[PDB]
Amino acid sequence: WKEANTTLFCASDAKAYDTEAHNVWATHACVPTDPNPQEVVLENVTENFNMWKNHMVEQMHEDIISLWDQSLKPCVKLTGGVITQACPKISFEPIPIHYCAPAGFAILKCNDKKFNGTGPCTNVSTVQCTHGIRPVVSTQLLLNGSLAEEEVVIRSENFTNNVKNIIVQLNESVQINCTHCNISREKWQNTLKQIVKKLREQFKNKTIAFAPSSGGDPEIVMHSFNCNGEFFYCNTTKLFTSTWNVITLPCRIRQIINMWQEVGKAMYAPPICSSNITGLLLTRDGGVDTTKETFRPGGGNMKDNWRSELYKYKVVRIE
Amino acid sequence: YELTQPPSVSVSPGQTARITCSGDTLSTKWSYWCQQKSGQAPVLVIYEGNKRFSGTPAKFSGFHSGTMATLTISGAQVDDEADYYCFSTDSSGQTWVFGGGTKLTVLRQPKAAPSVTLFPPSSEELQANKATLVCLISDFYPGAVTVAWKADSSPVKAGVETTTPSKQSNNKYAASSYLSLTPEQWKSHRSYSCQVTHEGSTVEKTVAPTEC
Amino acid sequence: QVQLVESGGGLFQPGRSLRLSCVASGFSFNEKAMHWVRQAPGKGLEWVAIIWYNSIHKNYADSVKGRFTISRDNSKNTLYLQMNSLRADDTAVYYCANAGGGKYDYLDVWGRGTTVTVSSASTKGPSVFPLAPSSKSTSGGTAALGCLVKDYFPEPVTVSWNSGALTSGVHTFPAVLQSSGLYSLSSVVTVPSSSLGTQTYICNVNHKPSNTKVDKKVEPKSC
Ligand SMILES: *[C@@H]1O[C@H](CO)[C@@H](O[C@@H]2O[C@H](CO)[C@@H](O[C@@H]3O[C@H](CO[C@H]4O[C@H](CO[C@H]5O[C@H](CO)[C@@H](O)[C@H](O)[C@@H]5O)[C@@H](O)[C@H](O[C@H]5O[C@H](CO)[C@@H](O)[C@H](O)[C@@H]5O)[C@@H]4O)[C@@H](O)[C@H](O[C@H]4O[C@H](CO)[C@@H](O)[C@H](O)[C@@H]4O)[C@@H]3O)[C@H](O)[C@H]2NC(C)=O)[C@H](O)[C@H]1NC(C)=O
Ligand SMILES: *[C@@H]1O[C@H](CO)[C@@H](O[C@@H]2O[C@H](CO)[C@@H](O[C@@H]3O[C@H](CO[C@H]4O[C@H](CO)[C@@H](O)[C@H](O)[C@@H]4O)[C@@H](O)[C@H](O)[C@@H]3O)[C@H](O)[C@H]2NC(C)=O)[C@H](O)[C@H]1NC(C)=O
Ligand SMILES: *[C@@H]1O[C@H](CO)[C@@H](O[C@@H]2O[C@H](CO)[C@@H](O)[C@H](O)[C@H]2NC(C)=O)[C@H](O)[C@H]1NC(C)=O
Ligand SMILES: *[C@@H]1O[C@H](CO)[C@@H](O[C@@H]2O[C@H](CO)[C@@H](O)[C@H](O)[C@H]2NC(C)=O)[C@H](O)[C@H]1NC(C)=O
Ligand SMILES: *[C@@H]1O[C@H](CO)[C@@H](O)[C@H](O)[C@H]1NC(C)=O
Ligand SMILES: *[C@@H]1O[C@H](CO)[C@@H](O)[C@H](O)[C@H]1NC(C)=O
Ligand SMILES: *[C@@H]1O[C@H](CO)[C@@H](O)[C@H](O)[C@H]1NC(C)=O
Ligand SMILES: *[C@@H]1O[C@H](CO)[C@@H](O)[C@H](O)[C@H]1NC(C)=O
Ligand SMILES: *[C@@H]1O[C@H](CO)[C@@H](O)[C@H](O)[C@H]1NC(C)=O
Ligand SMILES: *[C@@H]1O[C@H](CO)[C@@H](O)[C@H](O)[C@H]1NC(C)=O
Repeated sequence: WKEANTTLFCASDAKAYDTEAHNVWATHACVPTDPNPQEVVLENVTENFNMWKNHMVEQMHEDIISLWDQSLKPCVKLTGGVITQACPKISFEPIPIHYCAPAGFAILKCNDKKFNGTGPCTNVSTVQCTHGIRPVVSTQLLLNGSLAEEEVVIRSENFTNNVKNIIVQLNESVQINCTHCNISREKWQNTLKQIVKKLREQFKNKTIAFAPSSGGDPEIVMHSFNCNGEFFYCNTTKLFTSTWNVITLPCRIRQIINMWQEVGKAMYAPPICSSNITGLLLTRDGGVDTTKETFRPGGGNMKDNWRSELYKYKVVRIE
Repeated sequence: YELTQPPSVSVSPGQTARITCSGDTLSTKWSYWCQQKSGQAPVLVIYEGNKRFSGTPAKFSGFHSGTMATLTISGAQVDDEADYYCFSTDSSGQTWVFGGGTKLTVLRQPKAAPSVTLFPPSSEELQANKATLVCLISDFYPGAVTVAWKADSSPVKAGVETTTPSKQSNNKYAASSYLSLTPEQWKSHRSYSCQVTHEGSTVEKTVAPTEC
Repeated sequence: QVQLVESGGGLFQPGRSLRLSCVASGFSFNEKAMHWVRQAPGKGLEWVAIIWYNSIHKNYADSVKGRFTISRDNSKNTLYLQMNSLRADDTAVYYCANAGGGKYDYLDVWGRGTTVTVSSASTKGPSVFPLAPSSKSTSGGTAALGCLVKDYFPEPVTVSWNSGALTSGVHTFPAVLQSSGLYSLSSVVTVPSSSLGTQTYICNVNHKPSNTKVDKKVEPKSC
């Protein structure tokens, strides 16, 4: 079969009366969760998955856009024009979301342990819905996601292309606290060791190195995320200071931000979060280093955030 | 910082030509070779030391080791004659720099060693409140050299204006270089030296203000 | 197939400013970094600038720092290089090359650059000086003398010896373009070491643009 682009329907576990935002929107845009979506599995079959070429990423992106624009109302927007708007302080709390396929179609799910994101997959299964996914609009670090069951996995449509970003799913979940931020230094060091293991297994044993990113807008240079509806910006220089072969990160809150929704800058009003680290976005610096190879944090593209969740799923048509 | 490579490489047809490239930054940085033919834009030949971009002639090999990257050309031919450049970056990796350029040329006549003559400032010029040392190089083949000026035993680069090797009437090559100075500078130092590197040999000529 | 063309080159009197463009085609322009390189007439290549695919970073040579500003535009697949204060030495061919990647990577494909010429267009007569023989200037049974034409514009000058009566052993060199913006030339002849104090040697120079002719007798030094 060939996958087809259709309009999936999101299935949430949300509640209407509750004040929270994602619940309010998901109430009228999504549906309740099926108690169980029959996981019809197939053994002696394989199919070609390309996480970097999946319409589900696009649709999810448009849904999150519709949520932000419909729910979280920025004070002011500058996108080649001007607009004045109210700024109600909202309750922002990502909840698990499913994406189910209508009748006549199904969702092929790659259940192979290690999968480099692209190429055919064995042990394929068929489902009507998707696992619990939380639309986390984070950068640099992926939060409240789904970590890889076994070991670590790194993915990129092309490792030898330094512009193309690199997605990472960890062996374990790392606790990060914010309110400034804190994080166990040791567990972080360990996860770094594992990443060095995979990377070294990727680039002919060349010595691996970590270092913070250079230049870019305050959104990209710093770990930007949301907390109760307020935009947090954190300095992750303490997490990238060593080279291989507890930590407290300072943060600010300036409402002048560059909308990920569109190439423009929107602002909010002054004000009036503990999570997991389930993935990492990185970029490689090619350069000319004979042995050293430096990887720095980056992001800014949310389709990369969704692809970290929708890499094994893909639509399909049937009778 | 600096990438130093020979100025000229004479080759009788068929022999295996070899060009070098020395720089302290080559210890931790790759070397990238380049070729430019007469009146044509330069072209990549070898990147990241050994690696080659097929399909270019396999006779181009790259041996990067230590602080020296060697571009080897198996079986040089009349077509291969050209100006090659090794380029890299500085210790930081932020800036790019080229070598001095190496002139690969087929031997059409015997190799001529350059004769050098350094003329110090004249009396009339000084009385005009100007000084210039004139280094003149003649009767060398192939036609490509390097010129390094020195005040006392220290290299000087400000005020040096050099030509490109031209052709004499006798089918050999001749070049010139000029070091522009003020009379004070000419009266302060003990002696200035013009240095000329032509393949295999470096000749140096010295002058002093005390001498005539 | 890759294609890079450059534009903006021409003749400009010093002190002016300029903008050079470089259109590209045949590769993912949006995913590559670009280098500007420079090469004076018959001289070695000299790196000028680099800029990233996203443009967040960009670096210039210490030579042109503070005057050159590199730009780009992916929506048009165009590279830019602005030169505020034009110096004489900025005269050179300006090549526009692509990068292996998009962040500080080697120069892969080159597009035939564009010639930039900087000239004051201001006539000036030469100043001849004498280059007399000395001990070292004597190569055994023969010695060498000459004259030095200095600070003239615009080339070329002719130079003979004894009104063209001397033609054996005489040889003239090419001119340089000094930083001052003018040209300096040097002429020389080799003669027997004996005739230094017996025969006279006069260096004849003709700078027709200024309508000047300079005769300069080369005398040995008092020592
Ligand atoms: C991950 O990303 C990296 C890059 O980011 C990628 O690696 C690159 O992949 C692309 C293709 O996907 C490569 O680009 C192609 O390279 C082809 C070969 O180019 C070489 O050969 C050319 C001529 O060869 C002829 O002659 C020889 C005889 O000796 C013969 O063997 C050959 O068969 C052939 O007949 C030569 O012109 C070319 O040199 C030019 O291009 C390079 C590019 O950098 C440049 O450096 C040179 O200065 C010069 O301009 C080179 O030597 C090439 O054929 C191909 O051409 C396209 O256009 C023509 C139009 O006629 C089409 O016919 C053709 O199908 C292509 O569309 C194209 O340029 C690139 O070289 C790779 N770079 C590498 C490996 O370093 C990885 O693949 C990605 N990995 C993934 C996705 O897994
Ligand atoms: C990833 O998931 C995490 C878990 O949801 C996110 O952290 C949570 O984010 C919400 C904001 O929507 C926080 O909600 C706040 O909680 C505090 C404290 O609760 C107080 O009230 C209860 C009453 O039962 C009491 O028991 C407690 O002791 C507290 O006194 C409130 O003050 C706020 O009003 C608000 O309700 C969660 O607290 C927070 N979970 C924590 C801290 O464990 C995280 O933000 C997500 N990551 C993202 C978005 O990047
Ligand atoms: C992801 O897996 C696919 C598997 O097809 C890789 O494609 C090829 O994998 C084989 C390994 O047996 C290699 O020999 C080939 O060289 C691969 N082909 C190419 C064009 O690379 C694919 O490369 C993998 N992608 C990443 C980013 O690792
Ligand atoms: C970050 O937050 C987590 C809780 O979200 C903290 O985990 C606690 O670890 C201690 C172990 O000493 C347990 O006793 C607590 O029960 C844990 N908290 C909870 C809610 O279970 C973690 O210690 C915090 N780390 C930092 C640096 O503040
Ligand atoms: C096909 O599936 C069966 C299980 O029904 C399994 O035993 C077999 O190994 C698979 N492969 C074959 C028959 O080639
Ligand atoms: C349909 O989906 C594929 C990949 O999922 C994508 O390449 C293509 O652009 C999509 N076409 C439309 C009209 O959305
Ligand atoms: C296929 O994936 C499932 C996990 O969903 C697992 O239970 C099953 O053992 C796998 N089949 C294999 C490895 O043959
Ligand atoms: C983080 O991971 C643990 C298990 O790995 C899970 O129990 C917990 O719910 C996760 N935290 C959040 C906010 O999802
Ligand atoms: C991930 O955790 C498992 C523990 O079951 C371990 O076996 C594996 O080696 C870890 N992956 C690494 C170190 O890359
Ligand atoms: C983060 O910390 C480093 C410490 O040197 C600093 O250079 C950098 O500017 C900081 N980034 C900010 C404030 O965005």
